[PDB]
Amino acid sequence: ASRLYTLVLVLQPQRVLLGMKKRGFGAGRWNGFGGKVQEGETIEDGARRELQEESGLTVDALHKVGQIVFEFVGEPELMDVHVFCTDSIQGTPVESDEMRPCWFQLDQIPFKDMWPDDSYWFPLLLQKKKFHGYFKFQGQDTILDYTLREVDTV
Amino acid sequence: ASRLYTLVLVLQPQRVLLGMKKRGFGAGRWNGFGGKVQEGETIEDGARRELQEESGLTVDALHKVGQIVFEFVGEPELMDVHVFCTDSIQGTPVESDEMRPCWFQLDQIPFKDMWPDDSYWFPLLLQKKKFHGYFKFQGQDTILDYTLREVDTV
Ligand SMILES: C[C@H](Oc1cc(-c2cnn(C3CCNCC3)c2)cnc1N)c1c(Cl)ccc(F)c1Cl
Ligand SMILES: C[C@H](Oc1cc(-c2cnn(C3CCNCC3)c2)cnc1N)c1c(Cl)ccc(F)c1Cl
Ligand SMILES: [Cl-]
Ligand SMILES: [Cl-]
Repeated sequence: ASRLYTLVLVLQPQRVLLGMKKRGFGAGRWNGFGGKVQEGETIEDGARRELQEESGLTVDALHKVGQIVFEFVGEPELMDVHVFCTDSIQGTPVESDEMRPCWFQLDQIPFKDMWPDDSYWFPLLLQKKKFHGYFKFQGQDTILDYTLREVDTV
Repeated sequence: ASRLYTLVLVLQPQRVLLGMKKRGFGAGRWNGFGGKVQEGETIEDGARRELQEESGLTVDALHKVGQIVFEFVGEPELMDVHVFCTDSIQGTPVESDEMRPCWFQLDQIPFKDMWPDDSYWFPLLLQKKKFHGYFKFQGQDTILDYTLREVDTV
């Protein structure tokens, strides 16, 4: 009962790219780039595709950095989120009707306007750690319970 | 907002001692031996004392093997349980009005008539692993959420 999603962080030595969702769901928050994985498509290919669609950037190799499972109380489907990082990109970030990308210096990451789980796992990503997490949500703003640990193998 | 408790498992190569609580709280289940720690008493001394009180056995050195925190929904105080093991004891187990001790072969540990958290951490103890756990209970029979991991240092 899990649906695959990807999440991509463009993390460079002094800054990280995030996107402000402008409409529909998740509007108002900063987040990484990603989406659903297609039938017959690899998870990594889906991650590369969604990075382009949402940010305008072209990535070659993506690196696996985490897996997070989200449970939403009252919803049957779990989200199985495969998290990736890259430092090398081509192109410059594109603002669209859906998404407004911006670079953040690492000390200015806007945690108060990001999903609450990011406060837990993003700091691991910044120190080049890999992780497995599980977050149980009630609505969009409340973590009821979670687990998180560093791993050697994603 | 945590209260200290001890829990002692007499674990020998082929068998483990458990006690059937005969009355009051916990009646009807098999469990290890322990209780509250006194003012001015070390946690280990409290563990040794309670092993004698509840089982009739004298232990010298106890070995630290785990820490488990219990939360009961609707109750303010958490239980901070310090878990110990020993293989060497003196005396023979004593049945009292409060407790009926019995030896169990390791393949016959009565998990269905033990507290539900034991199904998670007891197998770690059997393989000489050390652990930190947290269990959130609703009533006596339902684990709502938990975390458990092996540790090098209790
Ligand atoms: C990028 C975003 O990240 C998060 C979303 C959420 C989240 C919270 N609520 N939702 C709802 C749950 C009800 N179904 C629609 C998404 C999604 C929590 N933490 C995140 N890091 C996201 C979204 Cl919108 C949708 C699927 C995802 F896998 C992710 Cl990572
Ligand atoms: C030996 C027993 O072990 C467990 C008790 C419980 C438990 C479940 N409910 N309770 C109630 C909670 C309400 N306050 C009285 C104890 C205790 C769960 N798992 C255990 N392994 C126990 C008891 Cl009765 C009391 C305090 C403890 F620290 C332990 Cl380990
Ligand atoms: Cl995100
Ligand atoms: Cl027990």
